[PDB]
Amino acid sequence: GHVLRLFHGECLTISAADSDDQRRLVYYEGGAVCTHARSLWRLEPLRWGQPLRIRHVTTGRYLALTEDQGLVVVDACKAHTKATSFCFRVSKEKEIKYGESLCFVQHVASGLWLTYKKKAILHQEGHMDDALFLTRCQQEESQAARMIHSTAGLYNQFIKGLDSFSGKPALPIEAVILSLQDLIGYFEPPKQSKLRSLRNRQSLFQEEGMLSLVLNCIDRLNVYTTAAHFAEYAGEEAAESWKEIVNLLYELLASLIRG
Repeated sequence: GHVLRLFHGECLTISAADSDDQRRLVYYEGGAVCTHARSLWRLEPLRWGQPLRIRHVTTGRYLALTEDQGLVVVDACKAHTKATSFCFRVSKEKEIKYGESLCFVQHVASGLWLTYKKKAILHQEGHMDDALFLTRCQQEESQAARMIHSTAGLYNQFIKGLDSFSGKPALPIEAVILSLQDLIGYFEPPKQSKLRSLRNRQSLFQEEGMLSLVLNCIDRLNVYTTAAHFAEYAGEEAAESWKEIVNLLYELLASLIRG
């Protein structure tokens, strides 16, 4: 459905890119996050009591209860109905509008309440102030969150690709080339209002560690001195796109930093 933030009456969020917790844990945090992509979520119905999954947008992982870790955020492949299904409730005894309804979050199968940077958990009783506001975000933020998810998914497919034949004498070349080109245009400079918007989109990407990601590609391709050298490991067909991909990667990197 819609991409939103979840607030206390500070908001619901995972850690920043490259964090020791591996982005699996969930927290309530205030300050910078409230404007950053890591605190964005989408509600995916399988109205009060109606069962639904809560997906993390940029990582595409799903909120869940685990025997081993309790409340965590789980890979889509392990996101089965029992684990990942929640509903909203008006109260804690035994329809919905943004920025007005106070929502208690319950795990359907266990009856546990979402509760408590402070670490978020699922507890039998929890707290008075557990209720969350569902809060619409800006289009610009949701566009960026979706793009960050997509591009990360793609460059990691590309990286795992390079890794397979590293030291050993099918890569998404077209998708990657297309993705770089689109992002370079996306970060194109323009007027003052367009400038603020650009600085903001750069930032959203920097916090999701997109510089690291692009550099991880640059580093893995720079192991090769020539297209020909690359060919001995990758396709001769893929080596045709080597120079061009490293130029666009350097261009995207430059694009993220500029002005």
